[PDB]
Amino acid sequence: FTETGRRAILSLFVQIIQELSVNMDAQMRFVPLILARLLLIFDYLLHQYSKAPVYLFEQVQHNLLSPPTPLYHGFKEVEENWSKHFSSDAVPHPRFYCVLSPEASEDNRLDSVACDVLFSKLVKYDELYAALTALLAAGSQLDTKENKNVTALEACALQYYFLILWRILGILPPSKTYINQLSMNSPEMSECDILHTLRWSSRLRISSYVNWIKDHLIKQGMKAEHASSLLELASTSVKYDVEIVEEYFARQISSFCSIDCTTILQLHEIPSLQSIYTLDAAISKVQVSLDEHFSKMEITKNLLPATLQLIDTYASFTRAYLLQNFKPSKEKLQGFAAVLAIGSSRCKANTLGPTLVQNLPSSVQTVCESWNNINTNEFPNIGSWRNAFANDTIPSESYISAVQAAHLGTLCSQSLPLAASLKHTLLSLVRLTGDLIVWSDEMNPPQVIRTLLPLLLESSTESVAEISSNSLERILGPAESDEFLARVYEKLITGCYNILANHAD
Amino acid sequence: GWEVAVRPLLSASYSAFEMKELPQLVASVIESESEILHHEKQYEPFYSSFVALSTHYITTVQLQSVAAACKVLIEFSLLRLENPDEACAVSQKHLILLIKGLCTGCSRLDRTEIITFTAMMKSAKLPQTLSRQKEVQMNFLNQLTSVFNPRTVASAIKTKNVFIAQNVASLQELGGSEKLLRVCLNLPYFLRYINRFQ
Repeated sequence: FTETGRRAILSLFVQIIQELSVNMDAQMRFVPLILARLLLIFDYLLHQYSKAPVYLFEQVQHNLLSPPTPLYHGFKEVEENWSKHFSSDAVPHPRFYCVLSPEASEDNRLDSVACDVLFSKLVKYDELYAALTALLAAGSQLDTKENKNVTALEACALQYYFLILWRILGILPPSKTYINQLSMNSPEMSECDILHTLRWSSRLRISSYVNWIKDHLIKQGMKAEHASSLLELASTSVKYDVEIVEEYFARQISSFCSIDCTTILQLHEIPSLQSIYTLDAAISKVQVSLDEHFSKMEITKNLLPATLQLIDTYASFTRAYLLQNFKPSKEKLQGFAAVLAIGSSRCKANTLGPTLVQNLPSSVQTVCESWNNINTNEFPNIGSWRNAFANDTIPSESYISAVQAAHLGTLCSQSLPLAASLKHTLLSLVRLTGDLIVWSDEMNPPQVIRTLLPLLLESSTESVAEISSNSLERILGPAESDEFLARVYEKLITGCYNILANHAD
Repeated sequence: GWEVAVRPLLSASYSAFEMKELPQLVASVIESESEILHHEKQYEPFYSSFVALSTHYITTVQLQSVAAACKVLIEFSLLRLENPDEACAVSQKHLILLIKGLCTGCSRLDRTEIITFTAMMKSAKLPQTLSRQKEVQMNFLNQLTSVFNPRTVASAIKTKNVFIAQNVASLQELGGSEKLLRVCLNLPYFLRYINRFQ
């Protein structure tokens, strides 16, 4: 095409994206597969608006104009899941494909003419950026209730769409409105806003993106004097991170505090996947930032209670998730809860746990081993951000991307999909608690113990009880002669009394 | 420039012909087509020797471009056999053997002549003395505009057969039969025999 036709097509794309995002409420429940193709085409247009790549010519020659498998550049990881679920080495029809070559994976140079068109008339860049940030939650409510299984196609489409959106959102230059929205205060922030905020606040710190930011801010009508001051006052660093994540923790605690006491929670009140991985990203960023800050070496005076409340709420969450998957009546459900509360085998202190778990005939055995076999190795390791991820410009962003990919990979499961997510987030939360308790001068024994002993002797938390054991061993006793053994025995007697007294029927 | 265009032949004169050196040679032959047939006297031996080496190295071994280049060379040799000028680097006999060799399996030229051809190559003065996306797009346009046969006419023999078919079709398109017969009839030495027979 000529320049006029190409810019008209780009403006039409902008109009489509802006218009289609107005009814986000209906979009929460849809499957964004058409959206994925639209976003892929828009990404390709942004990358190669001016010229045409050579591999496109070879592909169009071989696939179409040659006499009579096609040749394309599909996503390797998405097609990995697709071929794994297809099993028998056929993969006849390619459904998840990419047009741009993988060679552009390296940091992805935006086209000058594309951004020149974007920062001009006939387009409204601020609302475009707002729509792109809002569209990140276009599949949050799909996983949510009818006991219907999530097929491979929908999970693959969700992961594909999220990867495309994340790639495109990391290339578009800043908009001044969001700079003002985040500059001197950060209110009324949603999950997608937070997810974008963490990656941006990590980006404009040391990686020399600030010059790019101010350069693009000179365009669209913001002179250098305003841009420099806004960039200077937008970030000043650990305090900002702890502030924003503390606010997010407070909001999550306020949301979950509507449920209290000890009651069995249904599946429908389990948080959706988006909130889970947003929380995981936030806590991972906090861990990285605090670790570097105290490695190079009162701000944690309020982190502790919020973290402990998060941990015990999520322990209740995973316990309820395991319980409701066991139609069983509610009374024997509470009975099973009483049995498994004192269960677990990863602690050598108790003796009944394994035997009481094993003597039940069939219900809580096959399910128990199937749920306990959910191994979370695919996630990044303990300190993998220090050795394998420190070579790049921003280790924290690489860690966030890795954990996000790990969370997104779990959607392909059909038996117990969420188990990996809950296990990993609980593990990371308790590890953060241990690190913070090591690094904090203030420490309240009763709170931490009465929120930590239930972890070790709980059957629904056995991939984590070891870490809690290590954390408690150094602060409360060597677990052999100190009062720790006495407290464990006391909890054992409490459980035995409860089971013998309440559920004798 | 033309120095970079003749570089592959200069490099290959001491070895075989590298596969990666062919498409740019074809592109250079097609690009300079408007000028190759129209030249002054003092550039002529240089272009004649260049054509000789190019044809030799083509015959020793994307098909559309090769066919177009071979047709161009056949046209050049044809009007060189019709006119022939005194200062042609390659005489009429070697032009005849060259045209035959392009229509056959390259068993006409010998080393004893290409050494002299490369010596003249070095000793001749350039027209403009010797002593990736653009080419892909051009190939795409060439494949798009016209459809190559392919099956209307193991791997080596069939590629050779299609090459010969394309070359002979190109030769017949120029009407070279009449010109060759005419040039054979009015020979300077057979003329007396023809007259005597008459």
